[PDB]
Amino acid sequence: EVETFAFQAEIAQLMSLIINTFYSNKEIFLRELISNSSDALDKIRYESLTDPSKLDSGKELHINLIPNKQDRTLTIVDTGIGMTKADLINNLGTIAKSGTKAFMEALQAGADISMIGQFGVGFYSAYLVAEKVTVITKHNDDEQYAWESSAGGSFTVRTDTGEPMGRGTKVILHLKEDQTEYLEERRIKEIVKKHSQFIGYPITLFVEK
Ligand SMILES: Cc1cn(-c2cc3c(c(CC(C)C)c2)C(=O)NCC3)c2c1C(=O)CC(C)(C)C2
Repeated sequence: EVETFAFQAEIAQLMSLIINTFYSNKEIFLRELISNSSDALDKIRYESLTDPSKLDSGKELHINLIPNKQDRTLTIVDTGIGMTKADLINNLGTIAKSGTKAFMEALQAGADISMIGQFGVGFYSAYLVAEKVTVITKHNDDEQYAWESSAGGSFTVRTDTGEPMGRGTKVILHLKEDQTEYLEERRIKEIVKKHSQFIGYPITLFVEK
């Protein structure tokens, strides 16, 4: 069963701005997604200090970058806290409402698209390079879910039928035809070195066979 939801008015407006604005510095999408993954990892690591059983679903705390030239997809895998059904539909969207409003007010006031992370809505920078984003997530307190959006004001949430994750999040970016440079080993290495060199978790770039 697939449930369809409309994005909050402010979010739909932000997504339209990210997709239609001419902005060449698209590489910032990777540091934003890596930062979300890093925050999820910080969360589970902190929680595990008072409750060690929170790591029964996996002890390894890492980030995996998986480019796929055949499928034209860039996958970001983390073994972070994951997201519940409530996080995907209500909680993160509620927090994102105030952040989006502030970011759009700042953009009008002279700020550029790269400052998106300061407003906590960095996830949506994925739409600078992706036509569709799929989020596979598993939190200790919930089942495995699949969130998906090609923008256009709506998103879908379904219980994931695929391979079990244990704990964490998989962000699958179905890249735009002209954004294939983000599938190149050399380009990903350069972006990670320039923007994510001090992330406190191992970042493993999966080389294509
Ligand atoms: C804000 C925001 C932030 N993120 C987001 C995106 C991600 C993660 C998190 C949680 C950590 C920051 C603790 C949040 C995460 O756990 N891993 C990478 C993807 C999303 C949003 C959304 O509005 C849509 C969403 C729920 C599909 C994803």
